[PDB]
Amino acid sequence: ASKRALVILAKGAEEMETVIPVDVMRRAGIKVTVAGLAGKDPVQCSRDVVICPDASLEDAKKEGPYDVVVLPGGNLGAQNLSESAAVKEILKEQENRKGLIAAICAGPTALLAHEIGFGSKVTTHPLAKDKMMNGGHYTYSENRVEKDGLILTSRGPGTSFEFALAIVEALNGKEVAAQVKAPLVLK
Amino acid sequence: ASKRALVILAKGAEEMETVIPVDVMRRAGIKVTVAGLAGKDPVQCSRDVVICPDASLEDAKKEGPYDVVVLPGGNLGAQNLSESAAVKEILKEQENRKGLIAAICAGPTALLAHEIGFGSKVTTHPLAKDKMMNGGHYTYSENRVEKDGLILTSRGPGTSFEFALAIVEALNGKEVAAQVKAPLVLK
Repeated sequence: ASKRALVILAKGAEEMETVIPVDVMRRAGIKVTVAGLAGKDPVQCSRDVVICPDASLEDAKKEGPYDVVVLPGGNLGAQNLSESAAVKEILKEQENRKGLIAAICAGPTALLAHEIGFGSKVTTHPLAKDKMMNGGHYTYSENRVEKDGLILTSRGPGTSFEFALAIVEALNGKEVAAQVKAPLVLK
Repeated sequence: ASKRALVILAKGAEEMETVIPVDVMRRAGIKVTVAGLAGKDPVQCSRDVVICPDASLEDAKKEGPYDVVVLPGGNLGAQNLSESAAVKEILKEQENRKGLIAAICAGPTALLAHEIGFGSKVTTHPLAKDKMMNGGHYTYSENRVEKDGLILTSRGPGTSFEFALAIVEALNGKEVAAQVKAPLVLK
């Protein structure tokens, strides 16, 4: 059976960091579920791009464990993610059952909020280092993509492809990653 | 003053090639109008991402002149763009009034279908080279981004950022582009 991914779409999420991973993972054969933090209602992202979720986070949660939970960036989205109890549940479960967690840009701040992965060496969008380090609950990295255990973090929109390909590699392997990266015409 | 952009979103369009340009241009202060080809209804992109257009193409055609018309890629999306008599008119007139036209990946083939910018130097996804060069109506280019006057083309998803920033530069000068590229954490 195909690998499964859960992308939590919160109003104000950076649409590039949302779409790039969804697209790339789906190219990898991963079955992605774009869940709206507030029902299946269309979601307005950081730059007013409107995306319709496949389902609601409520109905999505009911779909057992996923091989990866993806947290998009975007300040407003990162706040909404950080203030959701339903999101803490998902992250607690994913962490306890040893499932991968991926967050990019401002997304990792949603981890500090729900106290997910303390001690983990992570990275974020440069303009969120101090906040992510607010408490000394992590070790900071400057790497475009950072994978420490089941905590995968990235820097921003311009690292979304690397971020997404890092996820594909972790779930489906390096062969599947290279194949998905072929037609993309990257660096 | 504030430049305006027309992004024609059609069923099957590559969502990364659609979102990256829209997001980047807006970050650059450009007024972007994502207009749906078939209408005002949400459109299913190549990898099943669902995007809600800002308006139908019909209504957008009324919204004043656009400094740049952007054609996202994606097989089906491009195909739908190429078979659209409405898209033809829009392109012909943008060209005539010396307005910038931008197409990426398979998007360039729409220019061919509508005989737009014949004789120009262009690039496309490697897999659409022969198709684009059938009839020798253009000079092909290997560059990740090719700007031949008012005709700007690009290769694929992985060149979406350069493609977008090139548009921003073409409309707001290399100054604004520099400011927009800065927070993206690109290569």
